[PDB]
Amino acid sequence: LLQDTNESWRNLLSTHVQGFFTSCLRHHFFRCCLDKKSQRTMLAVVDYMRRQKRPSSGTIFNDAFWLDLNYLEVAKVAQSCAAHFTALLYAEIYADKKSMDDQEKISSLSEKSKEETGISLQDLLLEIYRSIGEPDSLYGCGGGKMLQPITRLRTYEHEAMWGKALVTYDLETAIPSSTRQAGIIQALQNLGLCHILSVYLKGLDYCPELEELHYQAAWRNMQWDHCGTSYHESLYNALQSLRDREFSTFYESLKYARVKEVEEMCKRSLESVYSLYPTLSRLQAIGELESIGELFSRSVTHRQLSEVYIKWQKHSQLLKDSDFSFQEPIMALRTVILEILMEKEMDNSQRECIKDILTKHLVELSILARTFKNTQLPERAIFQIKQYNSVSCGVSEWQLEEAQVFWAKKEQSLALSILKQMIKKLDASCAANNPSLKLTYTECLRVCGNWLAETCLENPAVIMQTYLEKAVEVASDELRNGKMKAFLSLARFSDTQYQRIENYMKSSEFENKQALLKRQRELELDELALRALKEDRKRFLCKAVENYINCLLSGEEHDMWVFRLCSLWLENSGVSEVNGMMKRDGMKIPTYKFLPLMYQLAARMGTKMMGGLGFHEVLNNLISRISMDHPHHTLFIILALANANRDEFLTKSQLDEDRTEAANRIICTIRSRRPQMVRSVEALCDAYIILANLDATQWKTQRKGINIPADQPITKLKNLEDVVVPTMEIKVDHTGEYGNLVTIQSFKAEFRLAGGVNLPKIIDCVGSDGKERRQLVKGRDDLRQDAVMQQVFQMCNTLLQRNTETRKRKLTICTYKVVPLSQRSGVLEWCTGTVPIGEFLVNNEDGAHKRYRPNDFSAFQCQKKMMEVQKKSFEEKYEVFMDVCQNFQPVFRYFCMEKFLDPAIWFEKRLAYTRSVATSSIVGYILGLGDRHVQNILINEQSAELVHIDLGVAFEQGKILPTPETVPFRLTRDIVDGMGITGVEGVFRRCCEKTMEVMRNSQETLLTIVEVLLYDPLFDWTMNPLKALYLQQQSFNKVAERVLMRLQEKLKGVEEGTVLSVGGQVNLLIQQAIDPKNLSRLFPGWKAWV
Amino acid sequence: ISSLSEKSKEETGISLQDLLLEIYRSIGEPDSLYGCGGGKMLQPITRLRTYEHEAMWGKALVTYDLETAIPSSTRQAGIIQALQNLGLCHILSVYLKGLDYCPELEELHYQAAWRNMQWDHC
Amino acid sequence: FLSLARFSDTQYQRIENYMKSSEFENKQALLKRQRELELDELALRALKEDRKRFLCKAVENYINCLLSGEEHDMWVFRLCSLWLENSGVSEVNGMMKRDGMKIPTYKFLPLM
Amino acid sequence: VEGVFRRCCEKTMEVMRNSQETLLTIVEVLLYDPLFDWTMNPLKALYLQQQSFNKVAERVLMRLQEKLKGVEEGTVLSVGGQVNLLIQQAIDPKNLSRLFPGWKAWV
Amino acid sequence: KYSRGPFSLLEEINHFLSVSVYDALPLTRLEGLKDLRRQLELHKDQMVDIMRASQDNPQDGIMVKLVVNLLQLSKMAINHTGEKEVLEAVGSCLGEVGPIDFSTIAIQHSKDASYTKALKLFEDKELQWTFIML
Ligand SMILES: Nc1ncnc2c1ncn2[C@@H]1O[C@H](COP(=O)(O)OP(=O)(O)OP(O)(O)=S)[C@@H](O)[C@H]1O
Ligand SMILES: [Mg+2]
Ligand SMILES: [Zn+2]
Repeated sequence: LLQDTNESWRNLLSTHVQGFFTSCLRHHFFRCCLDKKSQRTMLAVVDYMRRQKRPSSGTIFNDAFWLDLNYLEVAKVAQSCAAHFTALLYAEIYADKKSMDDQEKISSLSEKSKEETGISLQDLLLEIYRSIGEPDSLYGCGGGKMLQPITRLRTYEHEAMWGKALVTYDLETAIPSSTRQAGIIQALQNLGLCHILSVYLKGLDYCPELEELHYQAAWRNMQWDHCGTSYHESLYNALQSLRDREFSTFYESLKYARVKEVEEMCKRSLESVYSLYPTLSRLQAIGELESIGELFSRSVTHRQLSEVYIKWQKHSQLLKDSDFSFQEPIMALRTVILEILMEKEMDNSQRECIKDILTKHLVELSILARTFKNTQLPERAIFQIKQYNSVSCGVSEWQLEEAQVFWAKKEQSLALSILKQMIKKLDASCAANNPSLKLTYTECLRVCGNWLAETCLENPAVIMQTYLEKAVEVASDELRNGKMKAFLSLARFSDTQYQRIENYMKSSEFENKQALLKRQRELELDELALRALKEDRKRFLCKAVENYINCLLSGEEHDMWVFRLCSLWLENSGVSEVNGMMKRDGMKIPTYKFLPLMYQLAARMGTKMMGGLGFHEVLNNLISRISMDHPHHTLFIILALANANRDEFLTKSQLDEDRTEAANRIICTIRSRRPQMVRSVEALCDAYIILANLDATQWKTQRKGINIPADQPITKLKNLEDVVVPTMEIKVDHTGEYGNLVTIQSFKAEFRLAGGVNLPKIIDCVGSDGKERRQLVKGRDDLRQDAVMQQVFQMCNTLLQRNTETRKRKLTICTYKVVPLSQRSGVLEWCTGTVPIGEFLVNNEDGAHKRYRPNDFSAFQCQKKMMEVQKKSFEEKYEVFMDVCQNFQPVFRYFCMEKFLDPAIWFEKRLAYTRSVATSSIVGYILGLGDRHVQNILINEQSAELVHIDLGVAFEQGKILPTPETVPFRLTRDIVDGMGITGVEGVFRRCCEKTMEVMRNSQETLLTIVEVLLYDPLFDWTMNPLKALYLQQQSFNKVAERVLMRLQEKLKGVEEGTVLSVGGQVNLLIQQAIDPKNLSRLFPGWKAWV
Repeated sequence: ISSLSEKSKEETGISLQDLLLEIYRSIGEPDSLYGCGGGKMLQPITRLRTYEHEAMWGKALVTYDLETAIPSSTRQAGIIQALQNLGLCHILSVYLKGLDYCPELEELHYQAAWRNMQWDHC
Repeated sequence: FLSLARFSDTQYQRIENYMKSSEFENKQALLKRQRELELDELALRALKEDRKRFLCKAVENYINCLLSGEEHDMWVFRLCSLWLENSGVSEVNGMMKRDGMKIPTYKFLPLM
Repeated sequence: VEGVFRRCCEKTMEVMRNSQETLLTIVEVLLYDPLFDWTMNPLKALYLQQQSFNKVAERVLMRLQEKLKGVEEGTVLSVGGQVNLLIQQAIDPKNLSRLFPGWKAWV
Repeated sequence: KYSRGPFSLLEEINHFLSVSVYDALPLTRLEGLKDLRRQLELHKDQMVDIMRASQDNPQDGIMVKLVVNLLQLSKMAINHTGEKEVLEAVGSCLGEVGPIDFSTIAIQHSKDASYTKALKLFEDKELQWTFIML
């Protein structure tokens, strides 16, 4: 094909290859049923040709058509050959080619492809996505065959809606009998209806899968009477021989099952990781059975049983993030194992230990099933516990688990009655003196108090005095954890009461009542009531602060509550009790827990209230201790506070000077502790500031790198071993050693320019090792807003990683370290391998919109038209925007196609891109992020993930601008086109739903963090006319309150006075972001058409 | 009520709460059944009656399957009623066939036979 | 008619709430501190026109709904609230004069 | 209050919730009646125990909307939870003790 | 082998993979498979540490690489003298890891690093064909 002339070879080869692929897709015929080796050879030929640059240069999409091929047939053949990723890639290529060909002259494409080629695109995509195994992708495949019972049943099974699946399986008769009965049996088993399943199987007695389900039910129900060997048949035979003490047959059956499972697994093509999980689960179950075989063989001892249970618990901890469909069979086998061991014990001393092990295992199984929103299995486990662990004492942990299970089923009355009965029995039995029952008593009291607070069935006074304070008073790692939980619960309840009392005091009803008396005993009664209310508020405040301090001491799980504690301390600065308890016991808190709030704590410090219990003295002591323990995390912040006005000094209010004096005092203390490090850090900061102030307009056109002038002090600095690279993230160390950290060695002579109005400078900093880091030095710009926004992003990343659903999908927010140096000077980490999306898409020279679709409108024409239509009415804007969108098609889908040629890598990168878009959009909406234009978003070339920069505009301050921003986030046509053929459907929508659910579940933490951030005196976040003019070429208290209320409404889901579910809110946000009506009214600089 | 009920059980052998529950069940007023409360609510039969009152047939079916100390006739009757009220006609028929391997049992069998139009059985 | 009237009323109430919202006041105050003024005037006029159109559609469909049947006679409260609040609007008064006088009289009794 | 009373309260609250728009429109018509003096004045306050109007009307309307939707203390509540909050607030001995003697809370 | 210090679980798996770089026959790996199974069953806290360390880059995870290497080894053992012995050992070692969430969807088969560098060395299309054929 390289030397072909007149396209004779091209035409001949295309015709013959298309004929071959069509012949492969028949079904005998004259030529059909070809061997898979020939199909794989031809697929390899096509794949090799796809990766070769054509003689006419062009693009990768052009390079795909070396031969005229109908890629739908090739994709179907590849799917038949179990090459699912390349099948999806070829289906996407075929869809793109069909769209391009149609433009010259999914459901519509599917029906057209069915009309000519006889293959439905939607059905092929559904089959490929089912074969891949990704759960989210199955939702956006299509809607053509949603009505069919098989698709509905598959959807029900995927979502674990077992009742709906059972009803549909019973109702539909057109389904084949084998599949129908298998689904009925599986749904009955998953619903806990073991007896019903057994009787149903007995009724069916009037295919290998039926016998397989028979054996699975037999071994799960321990019938021991229902008698190539399959898997569950082997397991049942092994259990029967284990009961019969026939160890030879037991080991032989286990070995045969191992061999068969491994052979069946290796016979497959092994394309996706999701195809390996069931085999791994079955092998783990077989291994555990073989492990207990030797324990049964010899004499049973308590130590051996404890060790095997410890091994089981560890290996279950290994499976924390596994799907329930893989964990459940292992737990079932463990339960049957323990039941058999208890049955065949014949020794009272060991029988009690076996009973304890079984009770612990069943409690763990109940907890695991509850974590997956399953209710039948916990009830069955509790029933089994009752059957074995017959109870007459009436106090046990499994009863607390039963109460939790009943609560999970929305039967609050039964759970509350059980828990109150347990509480009364514990109180009657002893005065919390038994060491074993102390934890159970404390947990029962705390849980009952929390449940009563949730259901509003008791007044706050009774709940506080009877349950939560008592739980704290009742209360060695388990005891420490219980103490932490009780302290947190008491602090939360006290904070709730204090917040209720403050909301009442700040409400309009209270002010109206006060003003009514403004117009004689009534005044005295009002004064008495006000004094009583203030006293109650102070008492609740003190209790909440004390319990928060105690909670931070005894654990680390609830560390993010330091935000609420610091907010309570800062707001009530004048209260001596709060300051006193912060000075006495607050200082005992580990210093590393205050690091996320270092910016606010440093900005709040001053020299006004000096005294023994003065707020400023205690705050200065806390800051000094934090800096002493973690100099690398705090020295830059304090020094930047001290160097706010050093820019003018280097070149040539009472609060501000007090803050500067406090920063200087802390700097003097640290220098007294570590002089050399402070001196070196000061020299580095001075060099950075001097470098930033250097004029760069001389080399504005230069792009090959500029040598730093020799007069710059930065070049002189060398071997600073006491200074860590400021732009490098540092892992927090509880110990204050920090011995092994990369240190600054030298700076490369050359520096580059990144473009922009102010012309920032890019420099390279080689560390102690050979690696070097690129740093962006910015002058005449404020980076503190970026720093605090990055802190918010880190907190949101912690929240996302903590939750299981967002951890499985690896939903994260890309962050870069920012180190502000002065009021208008700073330095931040330069992202490597990231190119702006606007640079990739609408570049004038080699943009994607020019290389692909050269006949469409140029970006210059679109910008000119949208700027011209600015002065006209909304109808003219809409018409011009629609006309531009008609002549400006998305091109962004080729980024991953041209950067990643391997279908598997391409699929992974595209999925990562979609997840990054979803997470960034949701998080930015929650924070009210604006100014999300093309130049403010970067995409990493290696990972295909988006990084959001220029975080100046947030909290919906862009909607106050002229030509307000009317979109929650950027979801333009290019962004959706990068997601694939499905668009926003499928992965994107489900990831947005997961992120929004996580945001909803953590509304209090986010509210506390944002409240701490907004009330920071140095955080400038309110829009001003000067900034408004620059962006497009006290009232503060009420504005902050309105912003906090709007954020609370967003987190709760209240949109325009209507409470919405997570899915509905996501649907509203998506439809508002993709609406062309809102996009047309946006600023032309935002580039909505891109 | 609980203290009075236990005192009455101690003295005369009659529980006030249980008598009130029986009286209210005999009266037939639906909202009155929720007034009676105590430790008897955790019994499987009380929970099953509460489930059947609220037409929560899935919970009733699960509890009927799980509990074995309940008398067999009541268990089978509750299982059949819950199966029928969930639309599981085929499952109910196969379950009845399996049970082959009480007047109420044949009453339920005839009800299922005429509902499912199974005219072969006589 | 009831469904169309409800949707139109929802849109009109959304535009009224935005006009009375604090965000609108903040934007107006920020603009006070010259093409931006012209753009704001154009946007305000377009918003007022949309509000009036939605109000007229809602009133017309409410009146049509009251004529057709008696199952939704309780919406006379909403219709009269819209009429009373927008008393200066000539289109609403004309619709009440032409088709509002064909409504049965007993339906106005509750708020007499 | 643990029998018929609680369930009847739940049913009535559910009916109120399902007709929030209707009740809101009715109360909007009523509150803006020029001759309906619903607001409290010092004369009535003194007699009972021996513009700003637009703002207070809007606040009353939004409070009624919050009640009808179920939002109490900024937290959305189900019908059962709201009825539970109302009953426990009504039968609270502290509130009854803080009340005016003429109300006769002990009766 | 155990000079310069003992081996941890990660080092044991790395040594197993390095030995697996060149494999004449699957049956010669039986003793290594048994030793790997014993090491895996002895230490699982180190397996938790490995999983935590591999969280940042799940694609380069050691555990998924080991699983796919074992699966390929079992594939190469089909229709040979020691088919069942190798299969049993592979199943024994895969039973230890179990269905751990690897945070990956695409299986990446091992590829020679020297081959890619040698291909990158040649800049002409004809030369690359000569290198591959030779
Ligand atoms: N962390 C970063 N990594 C990579 N590039 C960055 C980073 N931060 C900024 N840039 C680039 O630096 C250039 C200017 O950055 P900005 O901070 O946006 O300057 P500016 O004041 O916003 O002026 P603009 O961008 O022309 S409106 C742009 O090309 C950005 O893409
Ligand atoms: Mg920018
Ligand atoms: Zn054939």
